[PDB]
Amino acid sequence: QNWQHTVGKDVVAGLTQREIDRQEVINELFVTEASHLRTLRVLDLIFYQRMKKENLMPREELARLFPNLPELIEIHNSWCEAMKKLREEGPIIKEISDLMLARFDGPAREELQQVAAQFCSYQSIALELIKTKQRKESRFQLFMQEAESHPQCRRLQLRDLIISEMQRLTKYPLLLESIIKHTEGGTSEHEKLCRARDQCREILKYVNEAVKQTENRHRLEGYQKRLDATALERASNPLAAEFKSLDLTTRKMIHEGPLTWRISKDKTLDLHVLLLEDLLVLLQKQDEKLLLKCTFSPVLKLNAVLIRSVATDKRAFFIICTSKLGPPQIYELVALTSSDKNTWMELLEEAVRNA
Amino acid sequence: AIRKKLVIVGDGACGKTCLLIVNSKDQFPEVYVPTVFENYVADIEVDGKQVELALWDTAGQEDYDRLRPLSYPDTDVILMCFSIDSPDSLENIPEKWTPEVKHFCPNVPIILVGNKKDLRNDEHTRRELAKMKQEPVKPEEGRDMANRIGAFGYMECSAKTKDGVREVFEMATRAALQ
Repeated sequence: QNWQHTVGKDVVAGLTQREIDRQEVINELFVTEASHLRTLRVLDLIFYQRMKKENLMPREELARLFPNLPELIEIHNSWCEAMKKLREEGPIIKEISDLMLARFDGPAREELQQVAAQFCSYQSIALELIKTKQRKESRFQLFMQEAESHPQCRRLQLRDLIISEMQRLTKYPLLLESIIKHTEGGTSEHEKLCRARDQCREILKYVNEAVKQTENRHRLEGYQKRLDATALERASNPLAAEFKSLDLTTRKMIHEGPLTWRISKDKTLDLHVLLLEDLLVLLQKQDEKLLLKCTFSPVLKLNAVLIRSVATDKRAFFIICTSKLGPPQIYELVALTSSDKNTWMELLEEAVRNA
Repeated sequence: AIRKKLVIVGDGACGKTCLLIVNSKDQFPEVYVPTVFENYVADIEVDGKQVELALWDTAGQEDYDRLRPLSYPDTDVILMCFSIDSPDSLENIPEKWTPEVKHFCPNVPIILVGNKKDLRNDEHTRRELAKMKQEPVKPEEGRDMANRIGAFGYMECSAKTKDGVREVFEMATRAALQ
C-alpha cells in the first residue's frame, strides 16, 4: 500500500523527510518489479504454454511472438530475488547502488539489452499477425477470448500485456532519477546510481534501434515486391540507368513518408519518398505498386545534392543535384506541414552530411 | 461490454502520469506521488453508457521515436497534454506530437488537455517564465491550438486540486464512442 504505513511503522519516526521519500521510491521499484514478474508469468501461463502445448499456430510463428520468454522471466526473476534478499536485512534499505549496477552496468547490461531487444524487435509485426489470425481462424479467435477472459488478465488483452516489457524498461530511468533526487550527494552511492541511470538510457537506445531495424527491414522487404523499375532499364537519361536493378533490401532506411513534387508549371505529383543511407528515392504510389520512372532522375545520390530551404513556403524545400553532368536539375518538394518540412530538413542534412 | 483504448501523450514532466493517477483513484496522492502508472482498465459511465477504458501512459518514451509507436495501434482516443506552466510544451503540440499522432492514428480523435492550470496564477511560476520573456499559457491559446490541430475538445485541469480531471476523461470517452 505504502512504505510508511506498512513495513517500518515503528522506525518511521527517527527518519528525515529525504530519507523517507527515498525509501518510498525504493519500495515502488521493488513492488512494481514483482508486479511485472507477475505480468510476465501471466503471459507464460495463460498464453505461451497453452498456445504451445495445444498448437494454436506453427512453431515458427510462435517463435516470432515469444522469442525468449523464459530468459526474460529469468532476468527479472534473478533481480527480484536480489531485491528480496536486501529487503530482508532490514525494512530500511541502506545502499542500493550495487544492486542497480548488477542489472544495468557492464555484462549485466549486455545480457539485458540483448534479451529485451530480441523480445521486442519483432513484436509490432507479430501483433499484426495475431490480429489477422483472430479474423481468419475461428479456432484461434476462441482460444484468445477464452484466455483473456481469465481473471489474472485484469481484463486486458494479449496485445496490451505483451508490450509491458518495453514499458517496464522505460520506467527504470524515471525510477532511478527519483531515487537519485533523494540520495545524499557526494556519496559513492549517488555517483553509482547516476552511472546506472545513464546506462539505462543506453539500453533503451539499444532496444530503440533493434526495433527500428527489424521493423525497417521487414518494411523494405515489403516495398521491394511492389516495386516497378521497368521504365528504367531503357529510360531516357543514364542518370537513372544504373538503378534498374535497385533492391531496397541491401540499404538502410533513415526516414520515409509522403511528399508532393512541384515538377512543372503548375503540374504537381504525389510521391512517397524513402531516405536511405546513400540515396533519396522517389516512388509514386500507383495502387498496390511503387514506380521508379523519369528530364529528372528518380534516384538522387546523396553525396551529390544540396538542401535548400524556402522563404515564404513553410512546407516546401529544394534539393539540388550537384553533379556537373546532369544540368540544372532541381527538385522542389512539398511536405505535409511546417513540422514535417522541418523534420525532413534535419534528417536530410544529416544524411547528406554523412555522405 | 464496450472496450475502448486511451493513450495519453505529451512532453515529459508536464503532468501525464500525475493526471492518470488521480483519475483512476479519484483522489490526489497525499503521502507519496508514484512514478509508475501501469496499463489499467477503468470503468466509466457517460451518456448512460458503460465503458471499459484501457489507460496507457507513455511516460519514459519521449526520447525513443520507435518505441513510442508500439503504444499507438488500435487506439480509440488520444489525450495530448501540455503544461500551462510551460509554453514550450505547447508549441511542441503542433510541432512534435500531432504530426506523429495523425500518422500512427489516422482519424483517431484527439483531445487537447491543458495541465497544471492551478499555476496560471502562481507568482513563483509567473516569475520564472518572466525570466525568459514567457508567461503561463492563457485559455484562448489552448482553445486556439485545439481548433488548429483539429481536436475534438480542449480541456484544462489541475491534478493538484483534482479540478477538471473527471471532466477530462468523460470527454475522452465521449470521443471514443463517436
